Amino acid sequence: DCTMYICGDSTECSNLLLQYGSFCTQLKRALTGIAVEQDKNTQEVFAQVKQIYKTPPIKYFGGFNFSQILPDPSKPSKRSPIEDLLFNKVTLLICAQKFKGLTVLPPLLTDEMIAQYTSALLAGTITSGWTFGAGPALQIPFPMQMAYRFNGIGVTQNVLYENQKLIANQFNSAIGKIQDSLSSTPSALGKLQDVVNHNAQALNTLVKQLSSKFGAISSVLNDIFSRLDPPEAEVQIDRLITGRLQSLQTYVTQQLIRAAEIRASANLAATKMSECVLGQSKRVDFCGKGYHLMSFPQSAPHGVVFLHVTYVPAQEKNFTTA
Amino acid sequence: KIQDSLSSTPSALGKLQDVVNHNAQALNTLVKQLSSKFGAISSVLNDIFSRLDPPEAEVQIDRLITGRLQSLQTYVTQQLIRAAEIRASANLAATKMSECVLGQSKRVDFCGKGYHLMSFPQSAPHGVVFLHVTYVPAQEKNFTTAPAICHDGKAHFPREGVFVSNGTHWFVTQRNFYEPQIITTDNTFVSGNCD
Amino acid sequence: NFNGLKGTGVLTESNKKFLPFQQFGRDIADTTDAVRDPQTLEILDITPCSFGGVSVITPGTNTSNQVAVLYQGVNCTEVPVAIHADQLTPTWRVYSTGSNVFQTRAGCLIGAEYVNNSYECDIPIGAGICASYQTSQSIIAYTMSLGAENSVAYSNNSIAIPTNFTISVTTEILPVSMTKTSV
Ligand SMILES: *[C@@H]1O[C@H](CO)[C@@H](O[C@@H]2O[C@H](CO)[C@@H](O)[C@H](O)[C@H]2NC(C)=O)[C@H](O)[C@H]1NC(C)=O
Ligand SMILES: *[C@@H]1O[C@H](CO)[C@@H](O[C@@H]2O[C@H](CO)[C@@H](O)[C@H](O)[C@H]2NC(C)=O)[C@H](O)[C@H]1NC(C)=O
Ligand SMILES: *[C@@H]1O[C@H](CO)[C@@H](O[C@@H]2O[C@H](CO)[C@@H](O)[C@H](O)[C@H]2NC(C)=O)[C@H](O)[C@H]1NC(C)=O
Ligand SMILES: *[C@@H]1O[C@H](CO)[C@@H](O)[C@H](O)[C@H]1NC(C)=O
Ligand SMILES: *[C@@H]1O[C@H](CO)[C@@H](O)[C@H](O)[C@H]1NC(C)=O
Ligand SMILES: *[C@@H]1O[C@H](CO)[C@@H](O)[C@H](O)[C@H]1NC(C)=O
Ligand SMILES: *[C@@H]1O[C@H](CO)[C@@H](O)[C@H](O)[C@H]1NC(C)=O
Ligand SMILES: *[C@@H]1O[C@H](CO)[C@@H](O)[C@H](O)[C@H]1NC(C)=O
Ligand SMILES: *[C@@H]1O[C@H](CO)[C@@H](O)[C@H](O)[C@H]1NC(C)=O
Repeated sequence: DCTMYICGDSTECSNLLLQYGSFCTQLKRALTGIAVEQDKNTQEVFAQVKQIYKTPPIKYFGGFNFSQILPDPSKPSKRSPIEDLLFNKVTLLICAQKFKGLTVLPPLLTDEMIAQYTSALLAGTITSGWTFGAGPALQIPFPMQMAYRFNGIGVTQNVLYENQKLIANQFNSAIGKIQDSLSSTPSALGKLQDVVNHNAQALNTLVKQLSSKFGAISSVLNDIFSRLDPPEAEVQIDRLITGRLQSLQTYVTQQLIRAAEIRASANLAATKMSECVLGQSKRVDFCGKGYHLMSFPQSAPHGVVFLHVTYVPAQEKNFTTA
Repeated sequence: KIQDSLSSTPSALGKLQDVVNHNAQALNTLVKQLSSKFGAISSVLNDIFSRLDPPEAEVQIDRLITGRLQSLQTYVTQQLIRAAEIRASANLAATKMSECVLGQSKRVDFCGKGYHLMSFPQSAPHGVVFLHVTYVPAQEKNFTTAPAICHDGKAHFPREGVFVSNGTHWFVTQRNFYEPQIITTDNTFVSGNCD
Repeated sequence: NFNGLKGTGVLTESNKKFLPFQQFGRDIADTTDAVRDPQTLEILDITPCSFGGVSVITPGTNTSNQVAVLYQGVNCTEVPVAIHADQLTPTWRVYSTGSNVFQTRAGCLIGAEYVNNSYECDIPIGAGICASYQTSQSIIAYTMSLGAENSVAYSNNSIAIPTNFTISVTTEILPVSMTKTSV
């Protein structure tokens, strides 16, 4: 709220800001435009499908293990195990003392319905494959949605059926290793830790400038009206008014530039949850390094984490060709 | 039904409606801002040079010179950011019209929801409207499936298709349209043994 | 004004231990939050008062004239302190006391009644609530739904294959250029 940030509970300071005229309206109108768009950004990513597909009540998906990713009813917050860490490594007084004109509006989608959309994408990508993103969601096993995903590589289907269990064990060991690597690495959630840090840094610098002189004698508003006769006060509180208004324009202008790169990354995640997840992409080094197989979306606070699965050739030989 | 739908729902052309509404509002707010005071005497430049003594007047009109300069600086800065999100959509239209129109695209959910067939550009005021002709399956039927088949000790695999059955006969068909055929060597290639 | 400090707030107690010479109290954001009483030695506290804004939940003006209101970040057990109904009209005090009261993490809206049925969203509210105008002549605030449950029957030998198709035409709209200008 412009009025409360620039002037406190002062009645005569409200009329001085009114003399500037129509400056504060642009600030609120810009900030809503971001706040509406932030609730829009979640809908293009997690809400690619409308029918919330129920998770299968029976395990043993062909020979693989999806316990780490598929939600566990024994938990009191209905989330999955790998998602369980992701809510602890990322951190967020913290939100209570900022009430000096500013506020933190709650998101329209909470952490439960986001955890249900992710649990709906996961339950369709297992028993249906890519169909459920183009019409009625059909049904097909998972030891087959894998053999029709080696066919896009060019390695054909003889590699999966034959020698089936080792590929099951390689996938099982690979999903076991990803839990430990996220725990120890310092920057594992580096791209989301600094996002919540930058907003914390931006608000703290904005609120720390309320106690600055800006060329005046003091940063207090009501006391300097009584230590000084009326002409001087006007000839000094303009400095505090133009100091904080320029200090609030800098905060707003940074947010539009910052929101222009989250939207550049929401659209990169809206085109990654619709090509890697709902299909198989042939764009090189797009859906994971190497040849692509599938993906598994997972949620995170103010972000999203994709869990790619790739195919990388290994031991090689020498031959004579014609 | 396309002609009826755009002429019915009034939010058919909302996207482009906000484009001309934002620019109309931006210019209108800019014009009304020069009636402000900015802590000075009045928004009319003539009266300050009349009543105020000359050296003090120069002080009071410094508010109006930088007050309107801050109003143009704010207005220009918004257009600089707003032109960035249009060029992000102009490059998206130049990408769609060079792939969805002049070819058939395989990027899922890029040229229309479903499997893409064609496109048809149409000119709209300050924008473009596409007509993504797509493909959607309709009615599903249950079947019993097997991952392979072996005749004489050696497994067989589909050349391109899925093995299906309806209770007593096994058929190979395509993946997006039901059409059974008889299992011959043209559909099967051998690999390994069926143990 | 006690201990030489002018300001507004709520004087309550807390669990602190001041030093024998320390007098004031300040936080990270550099504001007063703990003032020791000169006459009596104990630990006090200062909390902010009221704040928040309002939102006029209205349907189309051709269909209704009565409106709801939303109080962001205000507990329903202490609204009339933050409403200050002594200075307000009884027309405005309808949204101060009454049967229709509701609490959520987004706020404490009033003038609308919660309904247990769930269907599609019309006007967003906050933290998973949507409001719509259903008749008669009242505004409801239901819980937003995400859709129906297909509940696909997964099996190890079940395949579904479509036998018919449909051809559809989807219209999408993009801006290409805004209006040129010069100054
Ligand atoms: C899938 O992986 C989970 C996670 O390791 C397995 O659960 C473990 O099961 C063993 C014995 O069954 C226990 O000793 C571990 O304590 C379990 N881990 C946890 C975290 O509880 C599960 O058995 C695996 N399932 C399949 C089918 O492979
Ligand atoms: C499964 O489909 C096949 C092919 O459509 C059916 O086989 C035909 O059945 C009709 C009527 O019984 C016979 O007149 C044909 O001679 C059969 N074709 C062959 C090649 O034998 C079969 O009946 C279907 N099974 C069920 C249970 O409906
Ligand atoms: C495939 O679906 C189309 C409609 O999507 C069917 O066309 C309809 O057929 C019935 C009877 O044959 C007619 O009464 C309708 O007027 C047709 N609709 C249209 C839009 O033409 C078609 O028959 C279906 N084909 C099969 C083999 O089931
Ligand atoms: C294949 O290339 C040459 C053969 O002349 C030799 O270095 C070796 O056999 C192979 N090199 C590898 C595997 O790097
Ligand atoms: C048949 O298909 C429908 C999908 O429309 C499914 O609900 C049902 O369980 C299937 N029945 C069998 C026996 O496969
Ligand atoms: C104005 O009234 C019409 C007539 O029913 C109806 O469209 C609606 O209530 C109002 N229009 C809009 C755009 O809200
Ligand atoms: C509002 O206050 C009541 C008790 O006065 C409390 O139970 C409830 O949790 C509060 N609402 C919040 C904190 O959102
Ligand atoms: C209607 O909603 C209220 C609010 O939670 C709840 O207490 C009540 O049990 C609901 N009624 C029914 C029949 O479920
Ligand atoms: C699961 O697959 C095995 C593989 O042969 C099969 O025997 C079993 O019947 C399947 N389960 C169900 C419920 O059909």
